[PDB]
Amino acid sequence: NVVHKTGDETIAGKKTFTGNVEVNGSLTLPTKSWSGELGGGIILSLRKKGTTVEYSIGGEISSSILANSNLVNRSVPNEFCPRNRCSLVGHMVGGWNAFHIDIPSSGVCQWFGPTASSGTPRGTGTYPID
Amino acid sequence: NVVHKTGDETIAGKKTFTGNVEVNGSLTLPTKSWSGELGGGIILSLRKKGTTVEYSIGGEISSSILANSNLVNRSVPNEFCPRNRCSLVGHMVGGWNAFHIDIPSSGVCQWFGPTASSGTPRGTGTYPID
Amino acid sequence: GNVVHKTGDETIAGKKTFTGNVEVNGSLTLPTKSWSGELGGGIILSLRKKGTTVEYSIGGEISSSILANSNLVNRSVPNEFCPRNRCSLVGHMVGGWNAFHIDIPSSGVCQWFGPTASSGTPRGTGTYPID
Amino acid sequence: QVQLVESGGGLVQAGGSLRLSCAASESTFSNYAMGWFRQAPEREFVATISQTGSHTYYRNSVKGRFTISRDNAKNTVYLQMNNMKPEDTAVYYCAAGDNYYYTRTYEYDYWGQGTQVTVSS
Amino acid sequence: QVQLVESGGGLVQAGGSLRLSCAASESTFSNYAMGWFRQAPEREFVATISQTGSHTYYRNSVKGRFTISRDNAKNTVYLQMNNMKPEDTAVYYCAAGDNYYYTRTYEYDYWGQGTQVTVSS
Amino acid sequence: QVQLVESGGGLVQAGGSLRLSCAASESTFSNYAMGWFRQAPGPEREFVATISQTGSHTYYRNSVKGRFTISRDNAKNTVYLQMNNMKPEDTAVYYCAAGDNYYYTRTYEYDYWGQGTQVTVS
Repeated sequence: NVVHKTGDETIAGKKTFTGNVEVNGSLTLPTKSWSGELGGGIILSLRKKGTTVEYSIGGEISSSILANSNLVNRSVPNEFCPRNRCSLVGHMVGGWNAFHIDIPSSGVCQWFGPTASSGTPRGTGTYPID
Repeated sequence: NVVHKTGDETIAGKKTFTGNVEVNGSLTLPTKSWSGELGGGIILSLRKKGTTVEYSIGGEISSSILANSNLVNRSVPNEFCPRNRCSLVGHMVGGWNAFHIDIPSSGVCQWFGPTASSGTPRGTGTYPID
Repeated sequence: GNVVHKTGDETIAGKKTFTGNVEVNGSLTLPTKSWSGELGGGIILSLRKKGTTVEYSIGGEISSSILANSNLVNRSVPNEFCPRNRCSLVGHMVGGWNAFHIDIPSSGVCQWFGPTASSGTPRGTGTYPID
Repeated sequence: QVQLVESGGGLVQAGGSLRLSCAASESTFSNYAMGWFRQAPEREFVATISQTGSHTYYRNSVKGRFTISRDNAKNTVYLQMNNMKPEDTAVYYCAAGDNYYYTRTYEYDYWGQGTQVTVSS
Repeated sequence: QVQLVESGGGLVQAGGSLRLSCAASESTFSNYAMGWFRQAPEREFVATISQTGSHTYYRNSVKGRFTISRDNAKNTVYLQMNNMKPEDTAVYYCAAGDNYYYTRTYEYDYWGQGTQVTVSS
Repeated sequence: QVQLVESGGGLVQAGGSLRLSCAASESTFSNYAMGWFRQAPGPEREFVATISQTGSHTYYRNSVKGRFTISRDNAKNTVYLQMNNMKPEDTAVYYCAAGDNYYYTRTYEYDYWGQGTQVTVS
């Protein structure tokens, strides 16, 4: 029941390291993915790794999305929801236009570009979770 | 004084793992937060976790902020300052306008939108401290 | 001998899987690798890889006409820095309200998704995932 | 985790003072940033305060005249309005949310009933 | 790297059905999201599908009428077109890319030769 | 922190060559990317050429490619700008700068500066 300086081993229990730790190989944390159409044609693709969620914005705006409006087709599932509001900045293909989508703690995302009915939204980044 | 394969335990000393490490539960690092009004009404809220800082832009532009100007109300404290200059891209609510704010190693943030005197700036992301 | 202790500076080999929660009070350091190159049209991309995340920084100046939706053909991102999924790296042009994005596909042949542009200072830092 | 009961606006002549109060039934009040908003069609922030009272943020037009404060032991947030001006006339609302740095109505989660404030002359 | 060959195009009466197929010359096919595009004007996406086929996305005008699917064991992607409309006349192209949530021709990396689809009224 | 001292400025005629040097007072020179800037339109200082810490990467303004070469000798704490086939447009005050990254092109992206050396073409 002891951890050794060699060999592949499984270790249970809450381990607190009070010093500095170096990992020369890979460090793998739990992961889960999800993607869905938030609304108005916009797709959000997520992957959680530990307390960070990696996002990419996709799809094509294909119906009228009002400024400040809720995207009601799909919510971000609870396990991917942040503790507080996150603003994901993106860019529209082919021009200089930017927008942002907010993800509140409820997962009902909101559009913060102006009213729009066309265009191709994109953007990759991260936001935090508990 | 040995680490076991079960039980809640504290481990002191600099530990170097030469292989791969997997953590099935959570992996918690020390965290520290700070927020302040950089200048011109713009607030920056930060949370440091290891070598990454999570940021969120808040407030409302309430006075003339010249293009390329230093934000002189508050500097980012030294413990949240990056080794290399970071350019945080944000978006103004209600339209297609984007800006960026640089955070240099001094913590004296700089505005890279055009001269502006109104609007609601938002954006969440990360930057490294090296 | 060969056991890990609750004190002391030590080296631990082998794949260690922690089934519970882990807390690190000090620093947690993973190796880093970097690369930079001029993708095309004067635009520089600088990357730092640490674990499964790449931190990017956009540099240089646009010094030739970059067509809308075009491939940036001077340098591709090397395979070790390429993502599995195509990523859209948002940036901003100094001095105005203009944003753009550059895609980094799995091939590393980056593409400009702003409009046709021939001047300006592009900037932006952020991250994308790697595996 | 908050129900907000606002009180009590009224009539004040220019240069006068008025204190608004906003109380929550629940002790979870300390878990929320509080904001005061006003509406003369659309509701604008006036002042915000963080959970512990460590940070406050004001609209430029009220700075040095208005003070937002909180008493977490009493589950109450206050807005002290001094040197009042006719442009301060509106129905004032208190709101609870997660972060003081937010300035828009949709960035707050719980709202009071609203209280009328009128400044004359 | 994938070589893509479309088949299944031809004439169809309005309200009729037609199934297109796109076979890939390599088993690396399963590492790509696939898209069906059409060119009557520019080339527009019609439907996309993730690597495993777990996610699909359709242009509004083809929703409920078209179905995209794939058989990774056969290195083939299909487009089942039902209740066809003159609207649908075009040369249809299959494409391979990194992600189904990308929708532009520019965001796809390999293309088939295309197949003609004609719907009579 | 670094102190930079330029040298080598002077008169050269069109088509000629001139080499500028910029010496740092400390061995910490190798921790910095170096850049050469000039006031050619004037008064804005525009970048001319930059070089990374180890000399592995260089970046040039298009108008000077194939004419100018930026180089460094970390053993001598010095960066150089070799200017060949000099043109009237090259007449300017040239400045040496030290910063953290060669990919930066703006004055405020650099941290330390030399005094500026006049170069006069014809």
